[PDB]
Amino acid sequence: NTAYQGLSLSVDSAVKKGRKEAMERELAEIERDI
Amino acid sequence: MREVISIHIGQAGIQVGNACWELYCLEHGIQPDGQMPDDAFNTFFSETGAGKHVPRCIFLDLEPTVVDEVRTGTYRQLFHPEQLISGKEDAANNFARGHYTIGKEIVDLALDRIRKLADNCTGLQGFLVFNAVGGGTGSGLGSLLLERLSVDYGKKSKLGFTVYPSPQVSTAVVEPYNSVLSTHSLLEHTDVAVMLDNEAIYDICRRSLDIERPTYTNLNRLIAQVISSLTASLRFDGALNVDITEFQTNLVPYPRIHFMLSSYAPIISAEKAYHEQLSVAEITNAAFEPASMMVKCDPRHGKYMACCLMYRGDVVPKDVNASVATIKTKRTIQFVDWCPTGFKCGINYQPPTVVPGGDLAKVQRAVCMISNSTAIGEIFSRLDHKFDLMYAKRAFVHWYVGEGMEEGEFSEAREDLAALEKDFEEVG
Amino acid sequence: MREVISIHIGQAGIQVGNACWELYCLEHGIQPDGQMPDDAFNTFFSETGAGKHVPRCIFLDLEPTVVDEVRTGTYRQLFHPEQLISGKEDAANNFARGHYTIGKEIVDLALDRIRKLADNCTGLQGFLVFNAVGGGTGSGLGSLLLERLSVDYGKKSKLGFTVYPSPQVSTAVVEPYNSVLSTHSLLEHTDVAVMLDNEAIYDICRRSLDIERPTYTNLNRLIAQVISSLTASLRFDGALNVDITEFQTNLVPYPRIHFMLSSYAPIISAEKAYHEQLSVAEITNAAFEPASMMVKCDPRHGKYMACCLMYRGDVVPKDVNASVATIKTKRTIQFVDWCPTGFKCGINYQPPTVVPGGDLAKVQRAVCMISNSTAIGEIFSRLDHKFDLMYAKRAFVHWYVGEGMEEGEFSEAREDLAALEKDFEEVG
Amino acid sequence: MREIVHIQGGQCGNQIGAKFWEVVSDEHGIDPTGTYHGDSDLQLERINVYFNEATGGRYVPRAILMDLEPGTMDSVRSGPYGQIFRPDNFVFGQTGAGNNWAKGHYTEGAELIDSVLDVVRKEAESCDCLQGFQVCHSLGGGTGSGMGTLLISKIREEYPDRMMLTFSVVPSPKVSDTVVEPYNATLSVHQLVENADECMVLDNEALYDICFRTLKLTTPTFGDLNHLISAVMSGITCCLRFPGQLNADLRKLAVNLIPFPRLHFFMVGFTPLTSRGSQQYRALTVPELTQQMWDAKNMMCAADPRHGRYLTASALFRGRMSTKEVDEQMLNVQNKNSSYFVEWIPNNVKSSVCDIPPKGLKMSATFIGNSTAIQEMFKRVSEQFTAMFRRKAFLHWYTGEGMDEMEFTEAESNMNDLVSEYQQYQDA
Amino acid sequence: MREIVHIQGGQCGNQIGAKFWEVVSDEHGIDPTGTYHGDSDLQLERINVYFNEATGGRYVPRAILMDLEPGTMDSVRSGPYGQIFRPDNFVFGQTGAGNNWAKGHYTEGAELIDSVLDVVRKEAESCDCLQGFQVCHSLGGGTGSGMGTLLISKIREEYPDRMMLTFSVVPSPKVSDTVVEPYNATLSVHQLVENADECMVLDNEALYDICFRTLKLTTPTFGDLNHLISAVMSGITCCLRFPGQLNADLRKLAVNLIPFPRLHFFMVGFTPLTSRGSQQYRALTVPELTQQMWDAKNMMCAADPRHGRYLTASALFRGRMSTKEVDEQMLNVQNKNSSYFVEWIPNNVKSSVCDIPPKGLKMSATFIGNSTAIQEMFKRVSEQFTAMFRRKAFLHWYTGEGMDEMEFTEAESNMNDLVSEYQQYQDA
Ligand SMILES: CC(=O)O[C@H]1C(=O)[C@@]2(C)[C@H]([C@H](OC(=O)c3ccccc3)[C@]3(O)C[C@H](OC(=O)[C@H](O)[C@@H](NC(=O)c4ccccc4)c4ccccc4)C(C)=C1C3(C)C)[C@]1(OC(C)=O)CO[C@@H]1C[C@@H]2O
Ligand SMILES: CC(=O)O[C@H]1C(=O)[C@@]2(C)[C@H]([C@H](OC(=O)c3ccccc3)[C@]3(O)C[C@H](OC(=O)[C@H](O)[C@@H](NC(=O)c4ccccc4)c4ccccc4)C(C)=C1C3(C)C)[C@]1(OC(C)=O)CO[C@@H]1C[C@@H]2O
Ligand SMILES: Nc1nc2c(ncn2[C@@H]2O[C@H](COP(=O)(O)OP(=O)(O)OP(=O)(O)O)[C@@H](O)[C@H]2O)c(=O)[nH]1
Ligand SMILES: Nc1nc2c(ncn2[C@@H]2O[C@H](COP(=O)(O)OP(=O)(O)OP(=O)(O)O)[C@@H](O)[C@H]2O)c(=O)[nH]1
Ligand SMILES: Nc1nc2c(ncn2[C@@H]2O[C@H](COP(=O)(O)OP(=O)(O)O)[C@@H](O)[C@H]2O)c(=O)[nH]1
Ligand SMILES: Nc1nc2c(ncn2[C@@H]2O[C@H](COP(=O)(O)OP(=O)(O)O)[C@@H](O)[C@H]2O)c(=O)[nH]1
Ligand SMILES: [Mg+2]
Ligand SMILES: [Mg+2]
Repeated sequence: NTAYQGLSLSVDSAVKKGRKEAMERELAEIERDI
Repeated sequence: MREVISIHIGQAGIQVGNACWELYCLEHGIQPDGQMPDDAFNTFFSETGAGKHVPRCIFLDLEPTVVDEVRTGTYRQLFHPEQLISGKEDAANNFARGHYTIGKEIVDLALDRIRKLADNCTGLQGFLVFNAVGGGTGSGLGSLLLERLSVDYGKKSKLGFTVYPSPQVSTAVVEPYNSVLSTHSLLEHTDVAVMLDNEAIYDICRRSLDIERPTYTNLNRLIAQVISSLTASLRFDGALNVDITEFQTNLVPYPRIHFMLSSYAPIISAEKAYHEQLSVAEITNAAFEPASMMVKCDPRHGKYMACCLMYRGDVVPKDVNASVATIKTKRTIQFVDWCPTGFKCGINYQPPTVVPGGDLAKVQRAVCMISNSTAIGEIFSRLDHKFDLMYAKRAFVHWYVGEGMEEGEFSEAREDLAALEKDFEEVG
Repeated sequence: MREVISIHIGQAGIQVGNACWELYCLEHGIQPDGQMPDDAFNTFFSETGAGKHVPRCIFLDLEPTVVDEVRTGTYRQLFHPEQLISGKEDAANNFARGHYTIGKEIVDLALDRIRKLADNCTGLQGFLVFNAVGGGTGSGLGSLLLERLSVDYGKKSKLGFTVYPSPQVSTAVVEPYNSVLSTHSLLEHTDVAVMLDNEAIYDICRRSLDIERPTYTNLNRLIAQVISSLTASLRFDGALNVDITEFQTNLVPYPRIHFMLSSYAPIISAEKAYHEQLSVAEITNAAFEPASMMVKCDPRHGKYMACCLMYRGDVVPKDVNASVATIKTKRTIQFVDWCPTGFKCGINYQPPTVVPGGDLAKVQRAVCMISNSTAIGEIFSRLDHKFDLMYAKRAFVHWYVGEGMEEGEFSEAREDLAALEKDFEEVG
Repeated sequence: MREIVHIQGGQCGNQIGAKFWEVVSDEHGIDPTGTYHGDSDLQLERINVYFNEATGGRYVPRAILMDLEPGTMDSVRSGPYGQIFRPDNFVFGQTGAGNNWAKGHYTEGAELIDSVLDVVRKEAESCDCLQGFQVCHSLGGGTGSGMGTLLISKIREEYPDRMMLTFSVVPSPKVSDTVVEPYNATLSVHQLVENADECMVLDNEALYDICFRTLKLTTPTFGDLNHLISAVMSGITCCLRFPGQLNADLRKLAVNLIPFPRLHFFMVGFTPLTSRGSQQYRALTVPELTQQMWDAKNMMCAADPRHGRYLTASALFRGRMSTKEVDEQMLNVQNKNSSYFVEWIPNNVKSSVCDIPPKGLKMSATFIGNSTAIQEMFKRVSEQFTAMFRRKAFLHWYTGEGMDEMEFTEAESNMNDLVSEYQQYQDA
Repeated sequence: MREIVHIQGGQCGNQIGAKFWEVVSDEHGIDPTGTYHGDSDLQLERINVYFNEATGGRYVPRAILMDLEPGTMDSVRSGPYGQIFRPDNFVFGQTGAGNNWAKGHYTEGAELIDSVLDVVRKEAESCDCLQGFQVCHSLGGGTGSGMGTLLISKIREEYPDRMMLTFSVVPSPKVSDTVVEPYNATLSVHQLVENADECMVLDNEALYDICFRTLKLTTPTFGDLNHLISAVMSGITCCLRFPGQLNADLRKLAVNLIPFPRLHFFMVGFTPLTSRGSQQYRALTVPELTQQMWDAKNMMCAADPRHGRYLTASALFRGRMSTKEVDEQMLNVQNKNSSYFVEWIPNNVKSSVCDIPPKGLKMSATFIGNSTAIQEMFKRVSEQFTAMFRRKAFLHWYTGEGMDEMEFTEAESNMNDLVSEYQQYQDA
């Protein structure tokens, strides 16, 4: 979560979009786990 | 977000381009195979779908020999072959050949790459041209581009690092012609124009670096260091960050006066660095020394309309406030009346890197300076004199009128070099 | 359900068909021996009583020398020999021999094969002709065949991928004659008719993939790729599925105007894929580039009466929603007043599949563009010119009047092109 | 009692309906097997409104799925929540729609209505007290518009006293995913004014911004667009399902919103809405939900509320709260922006409230407003229609199905008479 | 009650606020998580002045961070207390500021204002009793000067009754870290006078002195100077946050310090300031803190109070003490140097006091002063403005954004009128 809120502020590149969506999926996974 | 497009025209432009694009891929850990083992490189690269980092540059030439060197050099895995542009014949030190005849068939190609290289950016700071005035491609073609650029964007900023025909040392014989013809058609298009020369950096290699074997690779190394310093504020943190927009507005008072000088310090080998502590004052003192300049122009015959100092490494801003104060107090340094101000200082926490097998040393401090001094009108007078000294005899003219030119542009470009020159004294 | 009957007349027709029926059996995993180790192939196959998958196509020709190659090539286990129709003698580049003398005796045979093939398909989307205008078979026979089709179906849709006699590169001397005669007949019969050309595809292999030895086997792989991206929604899922009925109501404003250009992107080799990212904005830009067309027409000489896009691979519909907006901002591209609408889009989650030994590389995105633009009335106008340039001499006419034709057809074929050329102006 | 039968026309309506039946299946906590696995009884007291009982304690939705080209109906059956539909609740035909409103409403519509009516009757007779219908259109395509309106006029003359909703997805004013889109718009509206009671309008564009700015979504797939529509569609019937200190039947929403029988085009929005970052900081109070709902962005149809005045409006809360705040919030908003409403209506909002929140949230809302803003949308379409109908483009398709031209003129006269109504009660 | 909303414009404003929101955050004992972890209920009573309640018992600062070129806002977010800011409380534009006050206030300002106003109003209503505004400017740069004043004008016309503070950092009289400094200095001054109520002026030079001599710092970095500004900014509102036997709202500071609606430029200083060594010798007594606060060194403005005349003054003490001491001290000094004070005000000081000390200390103080000596600041700026305007240097930039020359003339006159005011009441 702290990485996801530190990575933010103007996702501009394709790699940025991909990494942020990866963070979204990781978050969903761990929310299902806990 | 903060991305620049670097162009390298002529032979010299793509020569230093080899150094700069060696420094950068070294400074950011980029391997020659595209890939590295956030925004730290976005200014100079474009990460692909996965892994590779492609440099956002453009190598242009008409001589096939040199662009074919980077095609076989170790850095062929970096540049997309859409970037490397060549041509069957060359310009051969004729302006018309680069400008009128040969240029027009390939500009539609180069511009087709920029439209394919600009749309990749959402925040485009400004173009970054590397010229070499005195030849056919550099002067002739490069001028033909900026016109195609300014009609396209205009609102964008055009910056240029053009080496200049030295007064004494001259490898060409006809360069006064195309140089003068270059200056005319670039002026109303370029927004700012830096200038440098080999002979000065030759001395710079002699006095400080103390090398008796200066080849083109060394000079190209120094230009890599200077530009690596300028862009640090675009690609690194640090106190008093600077961007191109801020840079150009507080440095160009009038639309015409934009021709500027440069300097770098420290310029020291491995040994004397060990016998040195590199106080911020010493570095900013040498930076204003007229000998440490990269042009054979004497600023002590004019007044600094403005200055811009970019430091590097370990600096604290009071020392800058302290050192610049010590300089504004001296007497050899002159200024024009209407600007009691005139300094734009910047710092970066990122030290300067050194290239393995290179010539400089590992230092924790570094300073570069760019001044717009009206004393620059002097070297513009020598070339004002060589033109008429030869245009009277009409020597070499048959080439130009034989390649789709006329006598008019000889006259046309002539007056603007007088119209510019009188303007360099109206500011007094 | 959703199946298509793919015909191949002439030599080029069955040449390209040797590539389409290559990509398909690879796209769906069908081995060369009829069987793989639903609705994913039924559109292009018909599972037999056990195991084999026969391709629902017809290879028709009068020259025995090329159909007998498939009869012996690695692709004989796929085709039931009753499909591959042949003939003792050919048309020999005469429209009359293809339409009046020889073709009249084998249509009733092929008409039975279609009848034996249309019945197996429950929901017939439409036919898919592969004509090659410029020969005797493709022109004389194909034209004769479509008459026999519209009198049976009429309401059913007849497509067409007809190569066209190129302006500059031409490998025949009378193809201005037959081409005119074919259009005068197909026009009132077909309802949509794609056009494409060789030299426009020769350049694409030179400009983009940079192969200095293009061969008819290279062009055929590109025509193969065009169709796969077209028929994806017919056999795959994904947003905005597009069907042939849904493909033509919104693309042929007037009954006469149905000739349309084509395009495709990205078209690059393996290496130029590793220095790229290929955003949805890149592909939609190159797609609209007049250089990426496969016809030698200048779209910037007219406007777009309508357009269409069939994306492929991983796409989200907002960038298409956004990138099409960006194109609707530029001024180079025009649109007629009465069409403020005009972008029928389409997505498929199935990427484009690469054929081994092929020249293209693997990608996750692809865009096939199809546009009915009024600029095409120029390549229409060339053939308007060469025909009268020769018919003034009555050259080669003795063949045509000797083979069951007369001068009446030439005059009546002439007027229709004129009447169709005013039509492309009545839209302005 | 109060049961509601659900209809899903077109492809999109079939696709957004997949989510709507996936959300409410989770709200009431039933499994993809159709078996209940919730915990409370509130999941069961009013389950009979959306479902029909089955043997073995299974629940199947009282849904209808009508669409030509049965390809897409296999997708929803393949998805996670396809196994809950009675396979008898599937009407389809092989032939595609072709975006031709005529064949969707004249030829092929006439061939399935006799079947669909046999299915809607079969579960309209499965309700102890059927409240009303609700459909999911797509005013662009041929199925949703063509078949949808044809089905509607059939129901209205058979269940006059009941109420017919319509969750139509309108075309876009800027982007155009079909070409004949204005024709399908105007020809459908000419059926909705006389044969509907509440007709919400919703667009993809405003739904892209809502997904981009607020949710900070990178790539909104159609699932997410359909996801939001699912949320709103559930929000309307919280009172019919769950308890509430102030309940709101649909029949009372219509009478609280439609002063004149023709002004039944609404405008909707959902609240709360936030990303994963801001969710960590935003606090859930009635103030937040009422300022975000009254905002001009959340209006999922592409219209500016400011260019009109809300004739009436409505708000539906759900979650434990204090009913006083919701009483005064809409009292303040009605008092601050007294220009955004009319005078002949003293209090022009209704404040419903439910007692049970959504699944994972704790508070929520839903906004509905019969604002005079929507008149812009119909203004736009009535231009594109009168543009091409002035040139009779594409009109040969529609005259191919026995249609005439008066039918267009009457349909156009119907929209102008409608947009004139939104101006009378818009006194600037 | 007494909630305070905070703004941070420009780079420096985005930077000093990082400290101001770091010092305060520890005073009230909250962690960078936003969760409170102090000890006393006193931190919780008046916590609502600088923060907002968040889910899970978290507190986020009621701050707004506006700056073009979002590169800097990444730093603070990566800072130790960057996780507390609401990411929707960040507004930025990719284009650089350019420090052309016009584009900062005419073109690029206009693009973001509508967004900013949506953010201020979003949290203006989050206050039960909004006390006032406060900003963090930078007159040299174009972000704070351009946008901030542009925002200020927008705030005032929608919040006329509330009070606008300003912690603007003033350009230096000796050093100029930029060149166009006096231009944007004046054009901001021409906007502050009419749309501000209390405007402190602080300068890095005196900040360097206070850091150099008194605190005996070896290397004042930007954090330390910002660490100082954080302290004063925290001392101002100690009454609004903590108990006090003589509390002091801001509005009572206003009336007690500006006699005329135009003499509203103040001068500040903090106390005690001791290095580590002297701290073990010095003793904390009320006499100590008042002579130090009254010295002409602690004045962070680059002006000498001995050259002007204190119209009014004020002091804020924090720490348990005896209120008689502070009563007689200000009476002593008011007697002794009775030449530095005015006559027509009998008593020109306000001695407030707080019951709660700083975090680690036990006593402290803070001085505010409205002396006419500050008119020396604006006279220095005038000579720099008129000199370059006498030559129209750097001016094409400003006219390059639709500006004219009148705005330069008026802004000059208004400051000229202002310095004249500070002379009348300065009767020497
Ligand atoms: C821990 C937590 O609070 O996580 C939330 C969450 O953070 C947010 C961001 C959720 C989340 O939603 C999204 O991220 C989202 C993405 C695209 C499109 C729509 C939503 C959430 O998925 C949505 C989900 O909400 C629900 O489950 C609702 O009850 C909602 N459910 C569904 O729509 C649904 C249906 C089938 C399968 C899964 C979800 C609902 C709405 C109307 C009527 C009935 C139910 C929850 C609580 C969350 C997550 C998981 C992050 C939000 O969505 C809803 C509708 O609640 C997005 O805006 C809200 C605000 C929520 O705070
Ligand atoms: C053991 C002890 O007493 O050490 C002191 C200390 O010796 C001195 C030197 C402190 C110290 O301050 C500095 O070192 C300093 C450095 C650069 C610029 C300014 C200060 C101290 O850091 C500062 C710190 O002061 C505070 O905690 C204040 O409450 C202050 N807090 C902060 O500045 C702060 C903010 C975030 C994180 C940590 C500290 C404050 C100021 C204004 C409004 C509210 C709070 C304290 C008492 C001390 C140390 C640690 C040495 C001094 O500062 C303050 C603000 O008290 C500097 O001169 C004073 C006098 C103190 O005696
Ligand atoms: N500092 C530096 N100068 C170089 C270098 N290489 C070439 N130059 C200078 O470039 C000048 C010649 O410029 P050219 O590139 O040959 O001229 P042109 O415009 O390209 O026209 P053509 O020669 O016909 O291609 C000479 O004065 C060189 O000294 C280099 O590597 N470093
Ligand atoms: N794109 C493409 N064009 C081809 C190919 N082969 C032939 N063509 C062109 O098709 C035209 C002639 O095709 P044919 O099928 O041989 O002519 P025909 O219709 O059979 O008439 P006859 O030769 O008299 O039997 C010429 O323009 C060829 O250049 C191919 O493989 N690919
Ligand atoms: N929210 C959403 N809208 C869609 C989706 N698919 C299509 N739409 C829109 O619905 C319209 C197409 O209607 P469609 O049902 O496919 O044609 P029809 O079968 O003749 O009714 C177009 O405007 C599409 O953009 C989807 O999956 N989700
Ligand atoms: N106390 C303090 N002053 C700073 C700091 N950084 C910059 N300043 C001043 O801020 C001025 C530049 O203004 P800036 O905001 O960067 O340009 P703008 O974006 O156009 O407004 C310079 O004159 C600096 O002296 C800092 O970190 N601390
Ligand atoms: Mg050269
Ligand atoms: Mg042939």
